[PDB]
Amino acid sequence: MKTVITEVIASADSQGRFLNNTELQAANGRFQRATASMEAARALTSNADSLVKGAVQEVYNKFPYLTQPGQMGYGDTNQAKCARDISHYLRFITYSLVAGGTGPLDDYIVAGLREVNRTFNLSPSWYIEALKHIKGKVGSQLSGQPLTEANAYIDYCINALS
Amino acid sequence: MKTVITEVIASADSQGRFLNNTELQAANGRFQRATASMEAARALTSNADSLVKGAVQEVYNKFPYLTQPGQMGYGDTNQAKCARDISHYLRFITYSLVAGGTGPLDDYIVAGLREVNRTFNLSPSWYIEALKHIKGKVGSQLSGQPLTEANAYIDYCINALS
Amino acid sequence: MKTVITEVIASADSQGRFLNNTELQAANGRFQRATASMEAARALTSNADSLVKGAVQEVYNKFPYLTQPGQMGYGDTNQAKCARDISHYLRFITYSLVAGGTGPLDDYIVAGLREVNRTFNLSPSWYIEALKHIKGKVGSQLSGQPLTEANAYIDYCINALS
Amino acid sequence: MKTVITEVIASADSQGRFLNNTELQAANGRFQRATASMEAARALTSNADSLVKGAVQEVYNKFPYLTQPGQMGYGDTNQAKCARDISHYLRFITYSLVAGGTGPLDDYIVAGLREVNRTFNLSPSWYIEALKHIKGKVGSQLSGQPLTEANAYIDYCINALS
Amino acid sequence: SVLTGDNQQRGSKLFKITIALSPTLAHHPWPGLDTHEPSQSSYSTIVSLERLLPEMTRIKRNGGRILEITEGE
Amino acid sequence: MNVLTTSSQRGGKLFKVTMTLSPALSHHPWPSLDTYEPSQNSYSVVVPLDRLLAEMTYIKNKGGRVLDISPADLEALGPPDISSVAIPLKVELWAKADVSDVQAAIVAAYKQIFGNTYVLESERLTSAESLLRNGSISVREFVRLLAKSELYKERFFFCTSNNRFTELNFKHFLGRAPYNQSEIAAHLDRYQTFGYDAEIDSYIDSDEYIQAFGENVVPYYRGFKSQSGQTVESFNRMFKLYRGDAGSDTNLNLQGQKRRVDPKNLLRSGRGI
Amino acid sequence: MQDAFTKAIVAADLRGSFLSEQELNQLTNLVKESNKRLDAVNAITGNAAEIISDAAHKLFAEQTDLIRPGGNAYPNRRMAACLRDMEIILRYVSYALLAGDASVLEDRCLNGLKETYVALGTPTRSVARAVQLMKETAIGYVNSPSGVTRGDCSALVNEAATYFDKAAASIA
Amino acid sequence: MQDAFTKAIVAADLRGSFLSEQELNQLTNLVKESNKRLDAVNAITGNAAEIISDAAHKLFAEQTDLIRPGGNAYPNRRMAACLRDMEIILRYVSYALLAGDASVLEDRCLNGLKETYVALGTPTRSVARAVQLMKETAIGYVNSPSGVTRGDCSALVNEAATYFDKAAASIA
Amino acid sequence: MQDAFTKAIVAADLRGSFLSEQELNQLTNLVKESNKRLDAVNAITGNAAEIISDAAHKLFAEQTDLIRPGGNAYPNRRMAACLRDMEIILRYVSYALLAGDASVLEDRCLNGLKETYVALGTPTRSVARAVQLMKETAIGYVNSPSGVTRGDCSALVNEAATYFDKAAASIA
Ligand SMILES: *[C@H](C)[C@H]1/C(=C/c2[nH]c(/C=C3N=C(/C=C4\NC(=O)C(CC)=C4C)C(C)=C\3CCC(=O)O)c(CCC(=O)O)c2C)NC(=O)[C@@H]1C
Ligand SMILES: *[C@H](C)[C@H]1/C(=C/c2[nH]c(/C=C3N=C(/C=C4\NC(=O)C(CC)=C4C)C(C)=C\3CCC(=O)O)c(CCC(=O)O)c2C)NC(=O)[C@@H]1C
Ligand SMILES: *[C@H](C)[C@H]1/C(=C/c2[nH]c(/C=C3N=C(/C=C4\NC(=O)C(CC)=C4C)C(C)=C\3CCC(=O)O)c(CCC(=O)O)c2C)NC(=O)[C@@H]1C
Ligand SMILES: *[C@H](C)[C@H]1/C(=C/c2[nH]c(/C=C3N=C(/C=C4\NC(=O)C(CC)=C4C)C(C)=C\3CCC(=O)O)c(CCC(=O)O)c2C)NC(=O)[C@@H]1C
Ligand SMILES: *[C@H](C)[C@H]1/C(=C/c2[nH]c(/C=C3N=C(/C=C4\NC(=O)C(CC)=C4C)C(C)=C\3CCC(=O)O)c(CCC(=O)O)c2C)NC(=O)[C@@H]1C
Ligand SMILES: *[C@H](C)[C@H]1/C(=C/c2[nH]c(/C=C3N=C(/C=C4\NC(=O)C(CC)=C4C)C(C)=C\3CCC(=O)O)c(CCC(=O)O)c2C)NC(=O)[C@@H]1C
Ligand SMILES: *[C@H](C)[C@H]1/C(=C/c2[nH]c(/C=C3N=C(/C=C4\NC(=O)C(CC)=C4C)C(C)=C\3CCC(=O)O)c(CCC(=O)O)c2C)NC(=O)[C@@H]1C
Ligand SMILES: *[C@H](C)[C@H]1/C(=C/c2[nH]c(/C=C3N=C(/C=C4\NC(=O)C(CC)=C4C)C(C)=C\3CCC(=O)O)c(CCC(=O)O)c2C)NC(=O)[C@@H]1C
Ligand SMILES: *[C@H](C)[C@H]1/C(=C/c2[nH]c(/C=C3N=C(/C=C4\NC(=O)C(CC)=C4C)C(C)=C\3CCC(=O)O)c(CCC(=O)O)c2C)NC(=O)[C@@H]1C
Ligand SMILES: *[C@H](C)[C@H]1/C(=C/c2[nH]c(/C=C3N=C(/C=C4\NC(=O)C(CC)=C4C)C(C)=C\3CCC(=O)O)c(CCC(=O)O)c2C)NC(=O)[C@@H]1C
Ligand SMILES: *[C@H](C)[C@H]1/C(=C/c2[nH]c(/C=C3N=C(/C=C4\NC(=O)C(CC)=C4C)C(C)=C\3CCC(=O)O)c(CCC(=O)O)c2C)NC(=O)[C@@H]1C
Ligand SMILES: *[C@H](C)[C@H]1/C(=C/c2[nH]c(/C=C3N=C(/C=C4\NC(=O)C(CC)=C4C)C(C)=C\3CCC(=O)O)c(CCC(=O)O)c2C)NC(=O)[C@@H]1C
Repeated sequence: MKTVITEVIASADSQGRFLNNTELQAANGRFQRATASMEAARALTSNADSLVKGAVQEVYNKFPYLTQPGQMGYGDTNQAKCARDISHYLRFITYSLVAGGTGPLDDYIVAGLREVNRTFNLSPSWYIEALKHIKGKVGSQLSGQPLTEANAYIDYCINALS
Repeated sequence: MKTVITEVIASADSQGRFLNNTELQAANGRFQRATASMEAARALTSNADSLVKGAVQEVYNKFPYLTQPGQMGYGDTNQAKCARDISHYLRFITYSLVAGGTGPLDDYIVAGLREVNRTFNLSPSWYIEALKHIKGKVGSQLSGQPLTEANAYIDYCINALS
Repeated sequence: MKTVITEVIASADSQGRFLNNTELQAANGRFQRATASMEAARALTSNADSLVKGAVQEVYNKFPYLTQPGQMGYGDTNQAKCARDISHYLRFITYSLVAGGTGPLDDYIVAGLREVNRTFNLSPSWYIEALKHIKGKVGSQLSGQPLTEANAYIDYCINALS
Repeated sequence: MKTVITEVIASADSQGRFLNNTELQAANGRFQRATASMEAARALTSNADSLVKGAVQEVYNKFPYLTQPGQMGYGDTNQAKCARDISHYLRFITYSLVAGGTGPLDDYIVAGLREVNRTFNLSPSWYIEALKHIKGKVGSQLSGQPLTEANAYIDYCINALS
Repeated sequence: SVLTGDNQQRGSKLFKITIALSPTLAHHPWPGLDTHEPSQSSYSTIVSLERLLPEMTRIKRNGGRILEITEGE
Repeated sequence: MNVLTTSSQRGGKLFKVTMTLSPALSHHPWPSLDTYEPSQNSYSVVVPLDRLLAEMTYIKNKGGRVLDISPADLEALGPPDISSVAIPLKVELWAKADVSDVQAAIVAAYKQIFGNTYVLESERLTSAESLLRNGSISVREFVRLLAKSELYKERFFFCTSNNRFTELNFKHFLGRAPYNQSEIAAHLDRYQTFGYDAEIDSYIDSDEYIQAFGENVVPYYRGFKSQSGQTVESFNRMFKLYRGDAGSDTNLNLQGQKRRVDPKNLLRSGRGI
Repeated sequence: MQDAFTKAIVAADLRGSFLSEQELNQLTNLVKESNKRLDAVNAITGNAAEIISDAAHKLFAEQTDLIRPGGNAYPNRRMAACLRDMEIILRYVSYALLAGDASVLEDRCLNGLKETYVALGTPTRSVARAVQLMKETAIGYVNSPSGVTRGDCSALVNEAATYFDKAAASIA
Repeated sequence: MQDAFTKAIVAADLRGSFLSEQELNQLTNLVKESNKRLDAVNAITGNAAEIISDAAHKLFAEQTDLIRPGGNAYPNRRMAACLRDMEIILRYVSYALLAGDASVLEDRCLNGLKETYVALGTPTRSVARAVQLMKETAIGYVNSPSGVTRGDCSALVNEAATYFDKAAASIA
Repeated sequence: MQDAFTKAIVAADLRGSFLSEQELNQLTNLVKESNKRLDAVNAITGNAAEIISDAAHKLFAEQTDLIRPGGNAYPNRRMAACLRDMEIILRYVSYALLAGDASVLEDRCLNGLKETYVALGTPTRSVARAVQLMKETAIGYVNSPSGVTRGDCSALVNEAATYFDKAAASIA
């Protein structure tokens, strides 16, 4: 899993050398930032649910036809799934903030994203909206660095999805 | 040259990916630290000379026989060299503090250190003393983080030399 | 272990070919030489001790300060070691003469020489003197080819040490 | 080209080291032997022709049918070739003696031997007889080491041919 | 081959594979029919989960078959 | 082209200049628009040092532009001897190898894997050496560790472009030079998605590896001697990729990491995709 | 490799001298801007996908023939390559931007690229246009973000430009 | 790989849940100690060479036979290895210390170490001993530094110990 | 690898001692025989092809089934292998003979050979037989040369035998 701390170790290790000043500097960076990161996570964790509802919803507004019978958005099972999925993404996003690296995101969400989505005919677009809508809401509860952090990670997924 | 900034780029580059939040965190670390680092450099740069004199000197006290005729410490040429050398190490250490990585040290001083020293019969020991004596003096003009930084780098050489 | 005989076998073996005239010629060379080599070994083996005493001694004359308290040459343990070491080198040199290759020297003495010496702060210089002093003594008890052989091997170490 | 001298250089070169005693011993072998080798060559060179006639001839006795019309031994062209060839084989054998290695033989005669012979339907057997007959004659003009050497090389071909 | 440490620098879960060895997999650099070594009819190599698929497929197409798979640890 | 004399009759180092010709610079004596002759789009002259300045300015003042200048001594030198690479030599690491034999494989592996590039004692990799010689790592696995090491990325991959790094890889891991753009393209794509580690694996993983120098044989130069499925041009490419003994792949030299094999040469041997 | 800091060092080294006080003050101030610098980078990376997507659309609208049979972007596989190339260039640019130095970019990303394009027959010119198209879009984001403390980024913006341009030039 | 943070995540993941507030507070406080943590590491790295040098001297004073012909640390070649090994172990330990987790140490370093030692005929006992010798010397530095703000490092010191000990145990 | 000389050394080393005078006298005399030793080897190498050819003929006359469909020496491909193998073993034996030591033979050739043969289904017995057949033929040459100085080679002849036999045994 890729976090700041793991990476410098890795790099040090490959070189076959002790952690010298260079790496510690980097580590320090991760720790200083954490305070902001951590804050952001507490905020997302709390409002989770509400964010999720809002998102799922949004998607339907954006793509009305999904809710029609014979479509994917239609029938509760699918809606349940759709909810689940978004919630899982949020959990990983909170995890990443705390871990201080994209690591958690990469391994759970991103790796294999495409093929999964292809085989089940999930359109990336959808997810994206979900995220965007979220981003917008988050853009109220948070501010300054905490906010900035939240964004970074949210986006990182947008980019991976697209 | 390995500095914090170069490394994360390198790592990013190898994997073939954009610089994401992970690396920036690290970078940030380097920049925050710099203020202390920079201070330390200004302090060494100013007292350079005095440190050098003191060191060279020390070495002779430590190894009297060097100053005897037919030895290495003997005759001005050698003394001049001995001075020069210590100054080179100091210059790279100042460069390192500022660069925010061991890089400068590694490439100028360290790489090839052994063989040079072997072929010209320079005893690492000497250099070491020089450094130690220095470290001791620096341990007055500096304080807190600035100090800590200075040490790190000075040591890094001790370890490389030994 | 590298001796003439082992090598030609090795080379033959690698190519996957029978030992042909080429290699035997080489072998013949070795074994012809042996008579001289063997003689030299008998001479060193006998005077071993005396050579060792003389050497150890020499070193101290050459580097008086070693015998001062707080130094390496000081206190019996160290003297004992110093003796031991020189004796080991001599034993390998005798082995090499007999084996008819540097093999024995390479594997016992040479491989890892540097790092050992670095970590324990043994100055190559010392050993060298020991050897030189030896070489000088040997330059009396022996003559002609026997001598030449003895030298070759003694030197081989000088070069490795330096 | 593989001779004793070239090989030791090669081996020295691979390890990346100076020629030490080991290799010189080997070289010495090659040089001392040369005197015998050289002698043998002078002897073959002189009687060349006579050896060749005798050989070619032999082959025909051994394989009468070759001289019949519609066969390979038949018609002067072929006889001329047959002569040429054996003379070439003899020349390479002489060359090897002087060079002090199989080298010359390997590169001219041996490498590609099979396929040539296959594509033109030259039966190894023939050549062999030629050689054998030769060996027998040589076994008169020479004696002691000179002889031994001559054999080695002659055989080396027999083995390669078969 | 018993792993003295995790062989691979890049890190995942590591599995020890033991294979019967064709001459092709490890031909000796010799003239005539290449011969895999006698001493090791069964090479045994630790492999990251990531490289495990490739390694197996390549082993398969080459004569040799997987005697046994065992997690490295 | 070949230069026939290194120095002018009056003492003077001749330099060989190469330019892209222009209609102004030389034109046929016909009616109609002025054309240079097609076969001399890249023209080459040898000029003394004295006339060099003026000659170059005239070339540039017209539409010309100087592809490259090179001393005629270096030019008009033998194509590199292939003596040492015609028959590589080949190193096998036996199981139960002696201390020495392991050493000799390590050296050979550095030499081939790193180009004549020198590796300093601090650069060398104790840890991966340590694994060989107590078993546990193959020669093939050691090679994969080297091409994963930073030392390798610093030289061949971080300075130059992927297009050069590719052939540079083709040489180190397989004696061969690259054959056809297809190969260069595939590696470039694999690198974009999988990343650097996968690319490296794909050489060692590939069938040419194992089919040749499969396991426990340090890789040696296959090119310079006829290989299966190898275009002839590939054999000439090898002469560009491999210059002499005591010629290296160096990031250290001025404009260190360029492309030995011009992209038009690759396209000759096979263009498509 | 190299970057702003390392560079200044190297210069100093050849003179054989400690860093000038003046010279320190370059670096001192460079540090101060860091935060700005960072956000700039962050903005690019965050929008990467888009930047490209966008630029492409415009490039194909302009040079219709690229996507026509016989053109360089046709067919699919070639089109994919063109998209890939854009990404590569961008990625590097970003790298440079962080380093505060062109070098890194000049090395792997561009040195040799022009010649390749010519041999391939891809119009060096068209590629250069796309590089610019990218530039503009990218700046767009760098310069108009949300939730960042408002201030002046110009200095960085221009340096960004330059990088893009070195690219455009050397390719072209 | 793994470290303190990542670990807690993983746990949380299998439950399928957001991180508990309680759990955050573990990490929150872990952060606060960072500075201490760092200095600890720095101290080891700074003194590395010495730590080993020292430990070795003592190791060989005790087990004279190792350095005698027929022993395991003789001749030079072997001796070299033995030094190298000690160092490695150290290196890892440090890594762990920073990570705040044993894993890295166990997986990269300790795993299979015993068996190696066995196959070679290296006496595992002695190896373990050396590791301890190192431990004590190392703590020595961690705990007695220069220029550091005075405070309590115990918590870290003990964790350090544990790492050393896992090493000692698994080797032994 | 190893050979007579090297070996004695190694032994001496573990005792930690100079070579005993007695021990030298083993080597001293070993040298004296060299010339004989060499010629022995030369004889094998010179006749190699034949030795094998011969042995094979006899092997197949005896065990007719090997060459019948269903046997192990059928078809061609297999036959080839079988010949190749015989040769190899020979090659090694020779090597040993020169070295004055079994090792080389045991380590690079014999070790694991049995098991291989087993896994394949090759009948080890027959292999062993072939080795002997070879032995006898080989001795034949070693012991009956022409144009060599006449004398006693027995000592060498027996050692030769032993090598062949170690082979036979370990395979069998
Ligand atoms: C929401 C925007 C839309 C929607 C989604 C939806 N998803 C599925 C099925 C799956 N979705 C995923 C996604 C994940 N599962 C994971 O474990 C992870 C990583 C943490 C993710 C991102 C997966 C894997 C599936 C496949 C099967 C499964 O049960 O998980 C469906 C069902 C489609 C099908 O079964 O073919 C749906 C509908 N639902 C909506 O209403 C939106 C349009
Ligand atoms: C001082 C402790 C002792 C001393 C030093 C001394 N040095 C030399 C010769 C050299 N010193 C160096 C060192 C460096 N040169 C570099 O390029 C670098 C990196 C920046 C270093 C560290 C070098 C390379 C040399 C050799 C070549 C040269 O002439 O510079 C000598 C002269 C020894 C000789 O000529 O063989 C001496 C004496 N002087 C003393 O008396 C102290 C014991
Ligand atoms: C003699 C000129 C000086 C001296 C030597 C001395 N050596 C050590 C320690 C070691 N020396 C060696 C050397 C060897 N041991 C071997 O087995 C071999 C290869 C066969 C060699 C060449 C080694 C390995 C050591 C390390 C520890 C050990 O004793 O085995 C010391 C002790 C230094 C210490 O504090 O550890 C000394 C003093 N003694 C003198 O007084 C001279 C200056
Ligand atoms: C003599 C025993 C029999 C014989 C020989 C014969 N040879 C050829 C053809 C060739 N002979 C060789 C041999 C060599 N040429 C070389 O350069 C070398 C290496 C230095 C050797 C050993 C070659 C290469 C050829 C083929 C090309 C050629 O024309 O020379 C023939 C003719 C076969 C044909 O198809 O033309 C013959 C007949 N002739 C006899 O009477 C004996 C049976
Ligand atoms: C027209 C059908 C297509 C075309 C042609 C075109 N050519 C040029 C420029 C040159 N063409 C040549 C050709 C020759 N030079 C020769 O001497 C010969 C016969 C021996 C040929 C056939 C050359 C050398 C030039 C360059 C220099 C010159 O002017 O002679 C152009 C203009 C290129 C420019 O940008 O300057 C063109 C347009 N290209 C088309 O558009 C048609 C498809
Ligand atoms: C010393 C007398 C002068 C000198 C030499 C120098 N060389 C390099 C770099 C290289 N030198 C070589 C040399 C060889 N390669 C070979 O394989 C052989 C023969 C087999 C030789 C002699 C090579 C390959 C290199 C490149 C790789 C490397 O890193 O060395 C340098 C360093 C160049 C750099 O800019 O890094 C130097 C300094 N230069 C002097 O100052 C002396 C006059
Ligand atoms: C897109 C903006 C324009 C375009 C691009 C394009 N490129 C190719 C093919 C290749 N591009 C490269 C170039 C590189 N080599 C390197 O090392 C790097 C990284 C520094 C690059 C970018 C290479 C090697 C190829 C060859 C094949 C491959 O895909 O790798 C194409 C395909 C056309 C062809 O292959 O002939 C295209 C379309 N050209 C346009 O038309 C756009 C304006
Ligand atoms: C320039 C294109 C835009 C802009 C930037 C701007 N940023 C700040 C201040 C900060 N921005 C950051 C961002 C980071 N610092 C880090 O360490 C990281 C990596 C994790 C990031 C992404 C931070 C922490 C600061 C300091 C606090 C703050 O947010 O203000 C400023 C303020 C001025 C200054 O830094 O000196 C500015 C101007 N503003 C613009 O005009 C553009 C939108
Ligand atoms: C030193 C305190 C003791 C000692 C050490 C010793 N080790 C070896 C050899 C090896 N030890 C290792 C260790 C590692 N392999 C790994 O992968 C790692 C962790 C990632 C380590 C630390 C290995 C691989 C070897 C074998 C290869 C080698 O040459 O080192 C030896 C030499 C064994 C020999 O007989 O050649 C020694 C001496 N043994 C002692 O005597 C000390 C108690
Ligand atoms: C613990 C074994 C000893 C000890 C530690 C200690 N350190 C601090 C505080 C700091 N230590 C550092 C060090 C670094 N921070 C970094 O970013 C880097 C890498 C470049 C290092 C090396 C820093 C910055 C701090 C904060 C400021 C300061 O130095 O005081 C404390 C104070 C408490 C705290 O948690 O901040 C302590 C106690 N002190 C001892 O007495 C132990 C022997
Ligand atoms: C011939 C007297 C008998 C015989 C031989 C035979 N062997 C094989 C296959 C192998 N034999 C070996 C032996 C070695 N390989 C080596 O590398 C070495 C030297 C270190 C030896 C001695 C090996 C490894 C193989 C397996 C792979 C190969 O093809 O070489 C066969 C064929 C087995 C098959 O089924 O392919 C045979 C026939 N068996 C007999 O029938 C004879 C009595
Ligand atoms: C023993 C199996 C049969 C035998 C051998 C024998 N040889 C000699 C003497 C010598 N043999 C050689 C041969 C070589 N010396 C070399 O350097 C090489 C490789 C280039 C060879 C092959 C030599 C030179 C001698 C010395 C005298 C001579 O010219 O022969 C003897 C005599 C005893 C002795 O060693 O001096 C013997 C007995 N002869 C037989 O009848 C045995 C059946």
